[PDB]
Amino acid sequence: RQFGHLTRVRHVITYSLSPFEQRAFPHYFSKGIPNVLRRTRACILRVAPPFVAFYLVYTWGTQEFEKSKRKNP
Amino acid sequence: SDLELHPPSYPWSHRGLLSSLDHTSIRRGFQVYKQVCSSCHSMDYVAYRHLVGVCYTEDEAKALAEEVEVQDGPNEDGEMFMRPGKLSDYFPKPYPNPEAARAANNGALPPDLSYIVRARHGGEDYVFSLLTGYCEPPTGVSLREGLYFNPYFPGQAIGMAPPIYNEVLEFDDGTPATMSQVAKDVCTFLRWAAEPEHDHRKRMGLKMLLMMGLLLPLVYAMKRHKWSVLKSRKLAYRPPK
Amino acid sequence: AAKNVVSQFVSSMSASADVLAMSKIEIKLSDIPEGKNMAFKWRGKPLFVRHRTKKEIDQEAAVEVSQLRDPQHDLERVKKPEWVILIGVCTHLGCVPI
Amino acid sequence: LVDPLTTVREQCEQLEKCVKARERLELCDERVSSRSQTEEDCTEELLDFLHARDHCVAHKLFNSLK
Amino acid sequence: SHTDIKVPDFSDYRRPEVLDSTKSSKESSEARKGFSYLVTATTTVGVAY
Amino acid sequence: NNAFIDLPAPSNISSWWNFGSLLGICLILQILTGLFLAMHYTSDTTTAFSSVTHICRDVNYGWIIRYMHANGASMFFICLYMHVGRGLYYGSYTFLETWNIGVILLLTVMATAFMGYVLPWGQMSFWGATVITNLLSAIPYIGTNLVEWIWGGFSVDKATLTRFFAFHFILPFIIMAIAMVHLLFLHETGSNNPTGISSDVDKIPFHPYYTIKDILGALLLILALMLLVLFAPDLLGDPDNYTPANPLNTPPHIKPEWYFLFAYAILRSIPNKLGGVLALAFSILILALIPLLHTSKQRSMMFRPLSQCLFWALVADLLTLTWIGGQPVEHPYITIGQLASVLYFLLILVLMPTAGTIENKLLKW
Amino acid sequence: WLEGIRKWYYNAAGFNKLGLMRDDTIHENDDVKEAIRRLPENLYDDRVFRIKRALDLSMRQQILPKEQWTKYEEDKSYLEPYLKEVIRERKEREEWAKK
Amino acid sequence: FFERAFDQGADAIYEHINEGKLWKHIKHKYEK
Ligand SMILES: CCCCCCCC/C=C/CCCCCCCC(=O)OC[C@H](COP(=O)(O)OCCN)OC(=O)CCCCCCC/C=C/CCCCCCCC
Ligand code: HEC
Ligand code: HEM
Ligand code: HEM
Ligand SMILES: C/C=C(C)/C=C/C=C/[C@H](OC)[C@@H](C)[C@@H](OC)[C@@H](C)CCc1oc2c(O)c(OC)cc(OC)c2c(=O)c1C
Ligand SMILES: CCCCCCO[C@@H]1O[C@H](CO)[C@@H](O)[C@H](O)[C@H]1O
Ligand SMILES: CCCCCCO[C@@H]1O[C@H](CO)[C@@H](O)[C@H](O)[C@H]1O
Ligand SMILES: CCCCCCO[C@@H]1O[C@H](CO)[C@@H](O)[C@H](O)[C@H]1O
Ligand SMILES: CCCCCCO[C@@H]1O[C@H](CO)[C@@H](O)[C@H](O)[C@H]1O
Ligand SMILES: CCCCCCO[C@@H]1O[C@H](CO)[C@@H](O)[C@H](O)[C@H]1O
Ligand code: FES
Repeated sequence: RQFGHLTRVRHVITYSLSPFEQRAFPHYFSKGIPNVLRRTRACILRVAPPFVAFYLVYTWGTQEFEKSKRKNP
Repeated sequence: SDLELHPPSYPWSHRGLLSSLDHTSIRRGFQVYKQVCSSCHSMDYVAYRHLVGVCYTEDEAKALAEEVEVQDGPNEDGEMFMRPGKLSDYFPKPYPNPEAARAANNGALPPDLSYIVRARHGGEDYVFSLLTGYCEPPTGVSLREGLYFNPYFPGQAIGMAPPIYNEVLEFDDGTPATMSQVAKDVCTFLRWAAEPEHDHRKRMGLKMLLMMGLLLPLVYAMKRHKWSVLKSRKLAYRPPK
Repeated sequence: AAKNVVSQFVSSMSASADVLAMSKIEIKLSDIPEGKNMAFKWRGKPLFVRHRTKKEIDQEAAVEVSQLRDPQHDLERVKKPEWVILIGVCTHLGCVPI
Repeated sequence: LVDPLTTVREQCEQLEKCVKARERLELCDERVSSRSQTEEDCTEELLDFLHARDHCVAHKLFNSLK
Repeated sequence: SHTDIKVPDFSDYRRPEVLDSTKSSKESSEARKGFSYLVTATTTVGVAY
Repeated sequence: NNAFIDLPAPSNISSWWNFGSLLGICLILQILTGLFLAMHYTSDTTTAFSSVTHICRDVNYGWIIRYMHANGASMFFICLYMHVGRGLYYGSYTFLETWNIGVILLLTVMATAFMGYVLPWGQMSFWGATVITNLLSAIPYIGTNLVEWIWGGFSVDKATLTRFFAFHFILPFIIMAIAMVHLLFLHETGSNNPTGISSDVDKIPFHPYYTIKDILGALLLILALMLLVLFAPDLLGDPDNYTPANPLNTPPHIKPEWYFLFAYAILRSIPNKLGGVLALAFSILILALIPLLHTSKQRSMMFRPLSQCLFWALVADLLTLTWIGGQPVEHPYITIGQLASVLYFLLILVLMPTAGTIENKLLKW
Repeated sequence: WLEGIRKWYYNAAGFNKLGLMRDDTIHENDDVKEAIRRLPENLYDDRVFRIKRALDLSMRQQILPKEQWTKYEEDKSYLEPYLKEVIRERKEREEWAKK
Repeated sequence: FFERAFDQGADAIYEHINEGKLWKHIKHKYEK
């Protein structure tokens, strides 16, 4: 795979600035945090539930194990 | 029983990430091992030379080694013989083999202590709790001859009788030899014995942290610098119409 | 030629001549108290010689044999009930049963 | 000669958690000892007591050691 | 017409010193490059150590 | 160059694409520290354990090389699991050749790490060698013969340790060669990306974009490795291996290295010898089936919410299995472990393929 | 309303947030590549830009303003007629190969 | 001014954090 033989592209214009003309951390916080919150809210419903389940099974199972070895659960 | 009692966390002076061992405590701990534990426990991987620059001067360690007699040879006649110990010798073994060790301890085998702190969950917290934790069996518990009740030992029945108590030995610096003091010191010595690299890894750790604190932000700045070309680029689609 | 050469190399990984030298072992029953399971090293693995109690013997006698995965009556596994002798190696994957 | 450990243990078992556990232990003691034949023992009760007490001991004992 | 093509505004990304279109940026070029060079030299020495 | 410099790369790959290089680094780290450990290690059962303590106590910096090797093995697996996870989530497995070589690499690293763990001849060393080799005894008619052939006797002994040193020494280099093939196959297609959509219309040079990201990643990996080596070298290890091997006694709470716990739990969940060994083997080999189970019209899970939920359920389940593998075989852990084992296979073989079809219908294709 | 879950799923899927149309996300196998090759210039060029715009957004971990999101109601398959014929042709060759 | 300064400064910090615990700190009590 080599530049020049990848694929066909027509009518696209790309504008760029030298890295020396710009900031490396533009709006790092004033925008970074808000986007992180967006991305977090955006996935938490897909990611978190299964782990909350793990957490529950773990605490229940661990406590169940403890109680089971005692005289008076 | 199958019940378990886990040791609490003692605030060892070497607990902290950048906290070294207390070498005076290592020195006292060695005295405990020498006078008390060595009669039953071996420490096969430690030699008198290892003590030099850690808790004793070279002259002191040489003197400690000369206190014992070790086998050497064969000589010109093909005979083995005894000589004063020296820095290169490893601590004497109390028994020639584990069979003899068990025979001298009602069937129980005192394990080698070189790595005991690393070979047990809880490390020195476990050893300290064990050493200072002997008590009378709870009502209903009857131990076979030769076994002692210790809540910290798995199963609670151990073949080692309480090895320490007040004044079991006299320290070279006058420190009151109470049971807890003796345990605290021998546990510290055992930490050094199992991990002699302890102090050095932490010193290196500090330098590693200082170096990463420098390099990571810099390389990250290099990353952001290069990527800024892509991060701020704009696109336009101008198809002929 | 190839069959011979390959089997010679394969053969080299099999137990060497010094490993195959085996012999029996004599055990002193008096040294083993009632209730004690004693382990010995024999032919490479643990050898259990356990002095059983009346209760243990009776418990083993009461087992409903047709429900065992490996059906055998206790009396088909011992010569003298007070003594059970076994190779101390779990038949699953080789560990030593406690 | 007095081991700080004795002093600290005494102060620590004054805590509510330890007294409670001690009471459960003593209760087990009476129950088990009053029996000729039984397979119960008070290991559980004792361990509960030692766990509560030693957690406390561990928090102050070293202030008395060199 | 290709002449209808104007570079979009990049003022939200530009370093402060190159925000004035009526000023030459050559006066700050040395400082802007000197910093990056400092960052690269310091990393090299860190890694060498 | 044709492995770096002008290699076209997607403009949008994330940090999940950093693990391939971290794996290469882990392998080089292991080979280097390993070679230096081999310069002092002796494989005789009477001297193995002692030679390791000698390395840590008297060889200059022997302790850091030893613990970097031990913890390096752990970092290797953390990276392996992240790498495989990335592949599953993004549908990278559709690069069949690259993926299948990938499966071989995973199996070879597991075998290599297993044999390495046997070298110090501690209690875990001896029993791990006993149990893992005996997995072959599950093979009908010739199983037992194969085990004894591998051991070089009727039990794990001298002949076993010496050949394990030899196998552990050479396998890593074979892994290196196989890894290079893994990369040659990948270069034929180029990398996949988070959207799962062809990135041919937006490629950027590997250098400087990903060479700098890879370096940053390397630094973070080194930070993680040294935090373990310098501040908590035994954290991920087992205290029982600090005790010399004793062929007459298996520790009562014996357990596998952490990165093998999930597989251990699966095998322990089945009260049948052959069944457990088959489940164990399938728990890894099922990876080779994933490509055939792909039902979605889209490559990546990025745009597939249902698949995503099931994916994270699979991760949570592996975490569940890892936890169970570290607990005793007692209630309620036995049942949880069995449910977790069943769910593992149910998710991969039934639920995910089914969700893909459901998603397809919802998009009307 | 299956249609209700559908619009809900469409948005949850979220390729619309990158300005992509459903066919822009199809996994390319040999049938799909041939279908794409048969697209008229305008549809091919539109496809290329939507994909390029999406990859760019993805690189920046950003999404388009809500008013530019592809709408469930307006998303139509531009690829279907071409892909269907490509599959039909292949199936025909396969039947002849069977004789 | 790196390896020298860095090493000395770090060693200084380390020794300060562990004042009186290291062998170099108690050595005088046992030692030409
Ligand atoms: C990567 C490839 C490695 C795979 C190995 C394949 C082996 C290649 C075949 C070698 C062909 C050369 C001819 C050798 C003729 C030797 C005659 C022979 O085998 O005599 C038998 C005799 C057994 O005698 P007994 O103990 O009385 O019988 C026991 C009852 N079964 O065995 C021998 O002499 C073994 C000597 C082996 C020498 C060969 C070594 C070379 C090894 C091969 C690897 C290299 C590649 C060679 C290329 C192939 C060229 C044809
Ligand atoms: C002989 C009279 C002993 C003296 C003196 C000390 N120990 Fe000991 N110890 C002895 C035996 C027979 C055993 C085996 C106990 C068993 O039932 O297995 C032990 C064991 C220990 C252990 C190991 C406990 C474990 O978790 O397995 C430790 C950590 C221990 N001993 C420490 C120790 C120390 C520091 C001593 C001096 C202060 C000491 N022991 C003296 C026999 C004897
Ligand atoms: C010694 C171990 C391994 C090494 C050194 C290694 C290395 C690499 C490298 C360098 C890449 C490119 C960068 C990246 O995308 O991460 C890559 C890609 C890939 N590897 Fe591995 N790999 C290893 C093991 C595996 C395993 C275990 C699997 C899967 C069972 C696998 C599957 C893949 C796939 C499918 C890709 C393409 C990823 C994509 O572009 O989306 N690899 N690997
Ligand atoms: C894929 C790469 C490798 C992996 C995953 C790996 C893993 C391991 C593991 C898990 C151990 C046990 C560590 C312990 O707890 O003591 C080990 C030991 C060992 N390895 Fe490796 N290893 C690798 C490569 C190598 C190589 C290339 C060599 C030699 C050329 C080597 C030499 C050793 C030696 C001598 C030991 C015994 C000393 C010790 O236990 O630390 N290893 N290895
Ligand atoms: C000559 C070379 C040979 C024979 C190599 C064969 C290698 C086979 C596999 O790798 C490909 C294998 C390592 C891999 O199976 C997929 C692992 C996940 C196996 C996991 C595993 O570990 C254990 C372990 O580590 C132990 O340690 C103390 C103890 C163990 O039980 C007591 C186990 C155990 O019960 C299992 C299932
Ligand atoms: C912690 C104290 C529990 C009491 C158990 C001690 O038990 C005693 O140990 C002696 C060891 O010399 C034996 O000789 C004696 O027969 C035995 O009854
Ligand atoms: C069907 C079993 C075949 C297993 C391959 C090795 O087979 C063995 O090779 C040795 C060396 O030639 C022979 O001496 C031995 O008798 C033979 O069984
Ligand atoms: C980086 C965070 C990893 C999880 C920390 C706990 O790690 C666990 O600690 C136990 C007790 O020390 C060990 O026995 C166990 O093997 C280890 O995995
Ligand atoms: C993740 C779901 C947790 C698993 C719950 C296991 O639950 C246990 O199952 C045993 C089966 O014999 C029962 O005997 C026991 O009473 C029950 O509590
Ligand atoms: C992946 C989990 C599937 C659950 C079905 C989601 O169902 C959706 O939930 C939304 C939020 O309340 C509603 O606004 C929407 O009308 C409903 O169809
Ligand atoms: S239960 Fe598996 S080896 Fe015994």
